[PDB]
Amino acid sequence: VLCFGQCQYTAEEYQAIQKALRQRLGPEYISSRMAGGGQKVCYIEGHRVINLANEMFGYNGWAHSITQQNVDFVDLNNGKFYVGVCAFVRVQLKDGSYHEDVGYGVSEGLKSKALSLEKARKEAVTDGLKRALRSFGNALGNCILDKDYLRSLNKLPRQLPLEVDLTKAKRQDLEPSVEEARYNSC
Amino acid sequence: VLCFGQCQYTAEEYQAIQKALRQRLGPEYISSRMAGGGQKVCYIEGHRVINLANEMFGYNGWAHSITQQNVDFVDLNNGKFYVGVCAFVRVQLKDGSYHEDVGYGVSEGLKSKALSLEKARKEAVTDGLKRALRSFGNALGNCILDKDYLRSLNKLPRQLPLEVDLTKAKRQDLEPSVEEARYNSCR
Amino acid sequence: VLCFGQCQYTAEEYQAIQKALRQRLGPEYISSRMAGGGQKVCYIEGHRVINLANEMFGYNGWAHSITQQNVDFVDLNNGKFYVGVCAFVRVQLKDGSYHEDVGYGVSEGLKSKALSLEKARKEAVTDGLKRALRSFGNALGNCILDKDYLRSLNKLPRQLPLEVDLTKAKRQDLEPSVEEARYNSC
Amino acid sequence: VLCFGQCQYTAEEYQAIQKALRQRLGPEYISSRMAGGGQKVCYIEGHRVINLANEMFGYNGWAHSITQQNVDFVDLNNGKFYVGVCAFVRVQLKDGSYHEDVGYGVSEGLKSKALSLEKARKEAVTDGLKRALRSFGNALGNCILDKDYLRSLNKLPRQLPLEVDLTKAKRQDLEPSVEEARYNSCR
Amino acid sequence: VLCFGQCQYTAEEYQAIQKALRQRLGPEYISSRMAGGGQKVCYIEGHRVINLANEMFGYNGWAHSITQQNVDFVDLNNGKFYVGVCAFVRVQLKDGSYHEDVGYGVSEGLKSKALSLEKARKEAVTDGLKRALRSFGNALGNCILDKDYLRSLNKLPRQLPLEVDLTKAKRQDLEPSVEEARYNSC
Amino acid sequence: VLCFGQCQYTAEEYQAIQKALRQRLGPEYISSRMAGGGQKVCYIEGHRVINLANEMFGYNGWAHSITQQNVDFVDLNNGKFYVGVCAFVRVQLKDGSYHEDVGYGVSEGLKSKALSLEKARKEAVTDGLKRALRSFGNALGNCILDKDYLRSLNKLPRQLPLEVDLTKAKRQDLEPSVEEARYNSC
Amino acid sequence: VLCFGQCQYTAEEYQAIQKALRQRLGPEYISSRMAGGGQKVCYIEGHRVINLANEMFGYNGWAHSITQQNVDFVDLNNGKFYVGVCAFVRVQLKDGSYHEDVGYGVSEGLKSKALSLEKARKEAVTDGLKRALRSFGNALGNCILDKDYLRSLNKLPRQLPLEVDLTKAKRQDLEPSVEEARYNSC
Amino acid sequence: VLCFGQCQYTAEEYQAIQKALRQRLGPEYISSRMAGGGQKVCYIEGHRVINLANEMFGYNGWAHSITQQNVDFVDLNNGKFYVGVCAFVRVQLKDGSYHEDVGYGVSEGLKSKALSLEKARKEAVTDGLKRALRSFGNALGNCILDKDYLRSLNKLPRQLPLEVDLTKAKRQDLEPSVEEARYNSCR
Amino acid sequence: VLCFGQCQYTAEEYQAIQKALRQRLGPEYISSRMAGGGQKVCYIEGHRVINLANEMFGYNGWAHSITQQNVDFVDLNNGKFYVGVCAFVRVQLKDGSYHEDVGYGVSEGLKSKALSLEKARKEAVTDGLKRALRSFGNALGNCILDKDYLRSLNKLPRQLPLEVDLTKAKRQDLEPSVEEARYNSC
Amino acid sequence: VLCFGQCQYTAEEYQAIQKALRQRLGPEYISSRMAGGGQKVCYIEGHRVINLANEMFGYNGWAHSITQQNVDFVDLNNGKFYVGVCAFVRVQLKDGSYHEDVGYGVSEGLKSKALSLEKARKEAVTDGLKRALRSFGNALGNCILDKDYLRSLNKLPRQLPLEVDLTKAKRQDLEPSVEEARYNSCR
Repeated sequence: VLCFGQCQYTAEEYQAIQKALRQRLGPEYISSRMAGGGQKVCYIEGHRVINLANEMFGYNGWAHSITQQNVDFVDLNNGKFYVGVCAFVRVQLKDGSYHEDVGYGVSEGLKSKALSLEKARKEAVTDGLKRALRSFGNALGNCILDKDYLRSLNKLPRQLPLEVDLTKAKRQDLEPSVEEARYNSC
Repeated sequence: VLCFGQCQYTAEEYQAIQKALRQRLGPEYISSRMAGGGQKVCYIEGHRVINLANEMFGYNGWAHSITQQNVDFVDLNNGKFYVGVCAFVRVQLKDGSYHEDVGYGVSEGLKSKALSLEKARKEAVTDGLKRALRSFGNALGNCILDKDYLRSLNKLPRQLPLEVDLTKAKRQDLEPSVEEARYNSCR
Repeated sequence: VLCFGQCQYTAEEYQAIQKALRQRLGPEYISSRMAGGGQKVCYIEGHRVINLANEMFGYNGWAHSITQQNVDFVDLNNGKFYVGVCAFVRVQLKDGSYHEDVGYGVSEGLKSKALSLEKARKEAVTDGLKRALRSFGNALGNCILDKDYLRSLNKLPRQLPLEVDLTKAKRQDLEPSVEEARYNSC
Repeated sequence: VLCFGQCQYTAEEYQAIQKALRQRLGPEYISSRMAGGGQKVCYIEGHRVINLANEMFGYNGWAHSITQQNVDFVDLNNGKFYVGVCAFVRVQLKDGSYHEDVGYGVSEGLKSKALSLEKARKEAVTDGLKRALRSFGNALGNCILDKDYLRSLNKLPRQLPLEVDLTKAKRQDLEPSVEEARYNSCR
Repeated sequence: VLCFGQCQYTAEEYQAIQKALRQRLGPEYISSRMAGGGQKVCYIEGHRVINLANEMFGYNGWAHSITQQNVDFVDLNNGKFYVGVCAFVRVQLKDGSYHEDVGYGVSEGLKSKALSLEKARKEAVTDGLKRALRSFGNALGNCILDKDYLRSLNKLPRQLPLEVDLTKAKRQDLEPSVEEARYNSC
Repeated sequence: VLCFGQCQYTAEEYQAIQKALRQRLGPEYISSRMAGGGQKVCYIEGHRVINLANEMFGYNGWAHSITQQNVDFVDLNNGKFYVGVCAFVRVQLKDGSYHEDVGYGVSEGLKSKALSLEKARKEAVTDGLKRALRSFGNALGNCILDKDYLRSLNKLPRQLPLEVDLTKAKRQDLEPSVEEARYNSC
Repeated sequence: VLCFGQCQYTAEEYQAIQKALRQRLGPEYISSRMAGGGQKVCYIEGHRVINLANEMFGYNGWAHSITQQNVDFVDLNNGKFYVGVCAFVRVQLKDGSYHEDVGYGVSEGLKSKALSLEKARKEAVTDGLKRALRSFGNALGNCILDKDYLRSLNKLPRQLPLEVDLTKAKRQDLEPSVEEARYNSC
Repeated sequence: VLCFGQCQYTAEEYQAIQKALRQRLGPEYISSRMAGGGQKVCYIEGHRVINLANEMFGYNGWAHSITQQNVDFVDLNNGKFYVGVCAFVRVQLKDGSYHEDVGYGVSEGLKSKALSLEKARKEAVTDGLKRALRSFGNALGNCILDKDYLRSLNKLPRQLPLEVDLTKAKRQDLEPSVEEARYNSCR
Repeated sequence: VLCFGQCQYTAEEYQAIQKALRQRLGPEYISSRMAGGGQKVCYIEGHRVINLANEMFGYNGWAHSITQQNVDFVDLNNGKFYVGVCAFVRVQLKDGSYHEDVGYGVSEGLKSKALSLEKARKEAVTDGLKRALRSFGNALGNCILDKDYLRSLNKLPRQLPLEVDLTKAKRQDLEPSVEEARYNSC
Repeated sequence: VLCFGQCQYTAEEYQAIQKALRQRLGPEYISSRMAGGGQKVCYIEGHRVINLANEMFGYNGWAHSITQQNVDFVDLNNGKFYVGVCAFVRVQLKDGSYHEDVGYGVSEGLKSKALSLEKARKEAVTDGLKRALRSFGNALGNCILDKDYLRSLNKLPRQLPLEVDLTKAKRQDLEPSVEEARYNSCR
């Protein structure tokens, strides 16, 4: 039996994933936050990257663990807390190949110590996940590091906000097709 | 024999779960807290996520462990306790794929140190479980982070509270069909 | 089944990769920083090296982990922080051969402690990845160290900035061919 | 299947590598520093040794790891930093034979502490790699320890600087032959 | 498959190596250094021992590792540094037999602390390698401990310095026969 | 495949080694030093014991490792150093039988700390090797502890120092028969 | 293949060793020290016990290791050193049965610290070996604890000192019969 | 191959050893010390127990190791040393069954520290071995704990000291039959 | 082969031991000691429990180890020592089932520290063994905790002391039937 | 071979044990001790639970180990010692299923430190064993926690103390049937 970490890719799946990972992301994926200095910084939201990984590899095709999370510092100044957190996140595919990266979470200027630590820890883990996933290819966020793609992104017309249709939204816990397939699997 | 962690998904089960994990959750699953600042924050209750995981994967299909729980601080101010707890929670499927996330629990403003620590530790574990389960797809709470989804949710008519029918509620310990199936499995 | 770390190269794949790793990189891959002293320093951007590794070995052909990251020092002087971080990065191929190198990240002159630590840690990890990948051959950046190659680059005519065509950019999460191949694999 | 560390050499490969390792290096490989004392010290640049190892053994034929790196000292004097770093580097062939050596990196007279530490750590790792590779034979740098070889090198006429032709340079990521071979190997 | 450490010697290889290891070394291998007290001390240079080990066992026939290296002391006196370093070196053959010895490196009278430490550490490792290799037989330097052999060496006529012919020297990285054999191996 | 530590002796090899280990050593092996008190002490030089082990077991027949080396003390008195070093040496045969002994190295009265430590460490390792080898039989030095054997040695006529013939000394690295057998082994 | 520790005794070898171990030792094996108090204490010299073990079990039939050696104390009084050392020695047979015992080494009244430590450590190891070997039977020294045996030894007439004939002493390293058996073993 | 610890007893050997272990020891095995209080204390000498274990199980049939030895205290009073040592001794049979006991060694009233420690350590190991061997049955010294057995011994007539005949004593190292059997077993 | 801890019980042996363990012990096994308070306390002597375990399971049928022994306290008061020792004792059967219990040893009012520690340690080990054996059933001492059983025991007449017949006592080491069975086993 | 921890239950044994574990215990098993506050507290003696476990699973059917024992505190007040001890006890069945519980032992008001520690440690281990065994079902003491069962127990008529017949008591060490079966099994 082939469990996770021991399942070799077939030729077809390898070829499809290898071609799909080279795609660059459209403007629908790129958000912009204002960092220090008044310059526009582009990023991809964490849940978008999660959806991209779940489509590229499947829900059972990728895994990630936290190898280590370290609070670098918690400092108090004028009643406000400054917190730095680093996290090392390892992403593994079902064939066993893996990438590890460091993510950093920052909380500055909050009165609550617990809120600052919560924000910085969660941000470090998510940042580590995104940076580790970038190593697989452009479609998982590597392209966002290229200055030419960022320039080409700005010349595109600004698209309207997406509308989510909640007609086919899950409304009950039961998944009958899932239940039938699982029962037949036994 | 295929124990937990070594059971590869069949094609049909993989396809059904992959399609199911992709759909978003209705307003029946979304609750709203009031965080600091007067803004409405949407969330999914822990027991709802537990039911969603138990339906999506089966009761024997998923597992979770507490890799580590750390008290960040317990502070006393004006007789009130402020407690911060972080938990690292690892969720594993029966095929061996896993996700780990950090959860945080906070207790601020209680007189009892024991009650504060209890609340913060339990909240950290539950929050870690929810964040780890979000990594599998939209149907397990990954949609709660999309701004467009929340905007579309706020425009839906406010559905009335659900009514639970307790006529078909379990009233005695014995489960006859379970016993028959288990006895048949014993050889 | 051949999982990652146990997959021996075939003759054809070995020969093609051995020839490809041997060639040098064009000016399209070389950027230039300005280190202290006013002299021009050539380097390759991290995302470019990631793309080169993903094309040379495939997305499942190489892996990298962080063996250890150590903050050498965090110092405060005149309200500015000076941070030194070292990282040991191990790159492994799917056949099991590996290289490990040390990368260093430096942050000097920032007011924020958290920003300095974040920059230095991420720089150390990326620098370690680049130095570890250089050990496989010229095409992964080993050529950036040859002075004759740098002279030949400087004698080449300067090329116009690349234009990125975002027509065939990914705009939806779903990857139909990937899903088809994965479903058939099960 | 034969993974790295368990792949025994064939007779032909053993004979070819055993004869090739015995060669001494031409003047095209030797550079010279000016160490303290006004004497000329010959060495081989790190990237040249990397190319030599990748040709002698193949890209998948050799590996190296950092067993340990230790900062011996960081000292401050007159605003200048003096840094000593040692590194232990283990080189392994695909058949499992290995050599380990100690490399040393030195940074003296820099104002920046971070720059000094960076330089010393990188030099210690590179020095360890070169010294560990010397143990396989002359063609990987052992010959540079022989005084007679250095005299013979000094008596050779000086050669012109090499010219690198960048016409046949890699200009795009894709490697079609590599992709074809990999796809054929997959299934 | 027989990897390193579990490859038994054949009868012929055993007999040839057993006879070769019993030979004593000619004057071409012996160097002399002046030690304290005004007496001549004979030794074998490290690279000569490396060549002897590579010919006796092959390049893939022997291995050595550093089990432990310890700085005994670093002392400062009159601005000069005195450094003592010990190293434990284990040499293993491809059949699994091994010898371990301690090597010592000494640096006395240098102004530089880094130079003293570098010299002493490298000397300790090389000395340990030579002492561990002596345990296999006379041809690897065990003969240099016998005083009768040293008397015979002294009574031998002095030979002229060797001349190295660099006509046949490697001038380019590529090894064609090596590449052919490796490609056929896959 | 029978690697080191898993190679059972055949009946013939066992019988020959068991008979050879039982015999005592001639005066050609016994040196004499002068210890404190003016009494003559008999010993076997380390390189002789190494040659004896290599002939008795073969070059691949025995192994030794340093289990632990401990500096008992380094003391300074009147500018002179006194160093005590203990070493635990384990000798193993190719069939897996082993003996471990403690060896001691002493350096008293030297002005150099580094030289004293070097001498004591090397002597502890060599002493441990000799004491561990004595446990196999008389021919490896166990006889030198018997008073009757020493009395018999003292009554033998003193022989002239041995002469070493350097005609058949190794003068080049190459070992053609070794190379031939090794190439055929592959 | 049956390596050391995995080699079951045959019936014949078991019976012969079981009968031989039951013998008591003659006066040729018993020496006498003069312990404090003027009473005569009987003991067997270490090399005799080593020879007895090598004949009872063969050279490859028994093994001993030092599980732990601990210096209990090193004390200085009136310029003289008093050293106590304990060693735990484990003796194993080739079938895997083992005995462990503690041996003690004592050095009292020496000016040299190094000499005292050397003597005490070596005596502790030898004493542990003898006590561990006693556990196999009378012929390995268990008889020397019986008062009746000591009385019978005392009543025995004194025997002349043994004479050692050095006619058939080993004179050269080479063992021709060993070499050919080893060569045929490969 | 059945090595030590993996060698199950046959039925015949089990029955013989089970019957033999049940026997009580005669007066020839019992010695008496004078403990504090002026009362007679019976004991079996260590070498007698060694011989009994070697006969009951064979030389290759039992093993013992020292799991741990701890010096409880070394005290100095009036120039005399008082030493307490405990040892944990584990005895194993060739089938794998084991017993562990604690032995205690005491040295009181000696001027020498080294002699006191030596005596206490050796006594602790021997006492632990005897107590661990008692757990297998009466014939290995368990019977010496029964008051009725000691009462019966005291009523037995005193026996003359044993005479050891040294006519059959080993006089030289070589064991020809042992060498023959070992050589035949070698292949 | 079935090692200890891997030997499954047959049906007949299981049934016989299961019925035998259920018996209560007669007055011949019960001793009485006076504890504090002047009340009679019933107990079974350690050697009796050892005999019961050796008959119930065989000499090779049960095993016990000391998992941990801890001195709780050694206190001095009025020149008298008070020692508390706890021991954790694990009893295992040849099929692998096990019970662990804590035993306590107490020494109060002795002037000797060594005697107090000896008594307390030995009592802790013995008490742990008895408590661990009780959990297998009544015949191994579980009955001695039942008040009704003690009431029934008190009503039995005080039987006369047992008389030991030393006619068939072991008088020499040899066990010829054991020897022949063992020899045939090889 | 099926050692302890690897022996799967058959269908018949599973069904019988599952039915037996569901029974509640009669008043013959329930003792009452007076705790602080004057209320009556019901419990089961440790030896009774040991007998119940040995009948339900067999002597070779269950095992228990002490995972950890920790002295929480030893305090001295007015010459009296107050000792708190916790023990973690793990019970395993021969199929490998296990339960672990914490047991607590308390000794308050004794003058001897040794007696207090002995009492508290032994009580902690016994209490842990009882609580761990309760997890298998009512017949092993899980019923002692139900208020309705205790009310029903209180209404039952008080039964006379049991009488133990010592006619068929064990009087000699030998077990002839056990020896016969063991000898037959030996080969």
